[PDB]
Amino acid sequence: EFDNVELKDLANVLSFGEAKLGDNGQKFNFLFHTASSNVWVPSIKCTSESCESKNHYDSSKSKTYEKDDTPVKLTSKAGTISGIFSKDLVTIGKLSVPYKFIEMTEIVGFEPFYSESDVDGVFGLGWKDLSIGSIDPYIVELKTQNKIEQAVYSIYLPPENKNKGYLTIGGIEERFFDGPLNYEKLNHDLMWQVDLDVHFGNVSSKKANVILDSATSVITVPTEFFNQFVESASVFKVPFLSLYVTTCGNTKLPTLEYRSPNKVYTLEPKQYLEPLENIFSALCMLNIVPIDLEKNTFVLGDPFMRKYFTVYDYDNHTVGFALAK
Amino acid sequence: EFDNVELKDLANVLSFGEAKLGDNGQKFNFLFHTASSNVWVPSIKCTSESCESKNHYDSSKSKTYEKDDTPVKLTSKAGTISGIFSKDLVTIGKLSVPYKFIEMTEIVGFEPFYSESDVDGVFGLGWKDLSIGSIDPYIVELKTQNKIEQAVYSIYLPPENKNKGYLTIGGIEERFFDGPLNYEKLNHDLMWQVDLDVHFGNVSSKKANVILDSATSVITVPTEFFNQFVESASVFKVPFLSLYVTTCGNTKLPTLEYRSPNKVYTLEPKQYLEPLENIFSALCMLNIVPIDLEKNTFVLGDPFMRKYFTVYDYDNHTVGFALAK
Ligand SMILES: [Zn+2]
Ligand SMILES: [Zn+2]
Ligand SMILES: [Zn+2]
Ligand SMILES: [Zn+2]
Ligand SMILES: [Zn+2]
Ligand SMILES: [Zn+2]
Repeated sequence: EFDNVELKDLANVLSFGEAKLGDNGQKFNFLFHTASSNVWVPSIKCTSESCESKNHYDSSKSKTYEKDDTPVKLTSKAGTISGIFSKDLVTIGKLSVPYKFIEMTEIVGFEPFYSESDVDGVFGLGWKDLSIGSIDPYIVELKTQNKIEQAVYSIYLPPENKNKGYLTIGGIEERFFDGPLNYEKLNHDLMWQVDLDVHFGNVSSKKANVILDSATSVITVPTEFFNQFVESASVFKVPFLSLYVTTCGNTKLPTLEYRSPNKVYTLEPKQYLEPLENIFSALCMLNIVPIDLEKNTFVLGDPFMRKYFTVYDYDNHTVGFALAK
Repeated sequence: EFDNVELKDLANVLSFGEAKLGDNGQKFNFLFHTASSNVWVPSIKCTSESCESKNHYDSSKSKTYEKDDTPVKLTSKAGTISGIFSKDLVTIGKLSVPYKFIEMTEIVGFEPFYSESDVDGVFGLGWKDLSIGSIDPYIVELKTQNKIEQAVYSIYLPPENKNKGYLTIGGIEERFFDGPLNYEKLNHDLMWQVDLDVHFGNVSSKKANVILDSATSVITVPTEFFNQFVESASVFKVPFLSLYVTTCGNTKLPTLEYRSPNKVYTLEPKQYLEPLENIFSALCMLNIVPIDLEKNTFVLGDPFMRKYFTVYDYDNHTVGFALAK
């Protein structure tokens, strides 16, 4: 019975969708992001070159708008973004609640990928403690105002990368997975992150912090971890043509295991290799990028999510996993 | 006027499209491949697992069919594909012509990517000397049965990965590009390859063999060359976090320059950087990959073709370039 919005592919990442703001259901294309905690839309007031082609929010055209206007500034190396807090009806699907978001006023940097893109802004589905201004998560607010029974959502990406993906709010659709769904405890309520013991052949990392991130097409691993593997690889004749390039038929590659106390999650080469050409390619690239984000931290993006249906439960502070069907 | 087939996105590669086979115009999804010289389609007589949701070719239901049945088999490390030669009407757009091609009977390996893919086979568009069975290129054959004036084709990918792209046959639509187009002579009539002098900051490789390949989303570079480049990147503090990862706001990276006797073609960081996430991404990947394919050989994939509208002229043994607009 639940609420399902369709997700679309943009750059090997399938978590883009439509959501509406205000009385007059103004439309935007959002990147639905499990690892951030605000919603961002371009304001009509946006003076910047990148805002041109975008959908705009116009508070004057919506009767439900509630002036807030608290200024916001997020400076990063890739660019900067300023804007204001506004309140209004925010709608995904047949679900609609009054909600505080950020109208983007100016946007320097982040070029050219922002203007080159068909996506207007980001719709965070992370946790409160991470959000600018301590705003309750959107799904929690739906629950607070009895629009849905449980503060849960799920992400289904299809295993053969052709069909439609779904973001579902309010309960669990049995039709997305086979087998039992297993729950893991959130280690802390910042992001959607769990303690797992990560193994990749001979290398391992006990008590790793594993972050789910819908918005990346990549699997990440700390530098030291990847160095360890390169060492195991160098020794016993694991044949590479460059650091990240190998044959698509490479039997001798190890399986990435993420082990909880109750369940093992795996990515076989078949899942962490992208081919250099669509079909009939001799050559394949490791879709694993080594990056030090934070001590002992690993990220799971789409390759993991193309295999595992995932459930995000605020009520219970848990993430659920199961094989997608 | 000239005949135009639309191209669709799959995995950052925009060279997939529609071609018909035979009397009853059986539809397929082809990877139009400029670096191979046969057309391959899955036969109805195809046993294998991966063939199963693929659009098939059926001899018997096409009266223009002309048996050949010559045994063909290609193995690579990625897998095996065998089939038989067959000849029949091969149509793209309005242009139509009897062409010898390959029906794939068995196909081992090339998984999962083949069966996960919505494309059926590869429509070669290279040269005769590279094809199996010494077959005249398709567009050459179009000229041979006086279906087109000139045995030229062109590929347009749009500068902003927004709109659609086109494979245009027999002519040069000038709405696609700006400035003159600049022709380069083929070093060898095998692939569409040219002699260029490659520069990347302080590293260069004179008289490099440079291949144009529509099927790769990547720029490729000899292992040595990339090594020099990273060594260069060492000495004058270019801020790398890992070996292919840097900030998206890093302007201190060199332009990549492909210099011919008459013209210099360039890729800016703007063009060889791909962000880790689709919008507002702090980090970026080097879309340049090292691989020794052959002496001093460099491959130009989609990152290049998105900036350069390209023209492939059999009549003249040349490749032409101009800024896509
Ligand atoms: Zn402007
Ligand atoms: Zn906390
Ligand atoms: Zn362990
Ligand atoms: Zn993210
Ligand atoms: Zn030079
Ligand atoms: Zn190719």
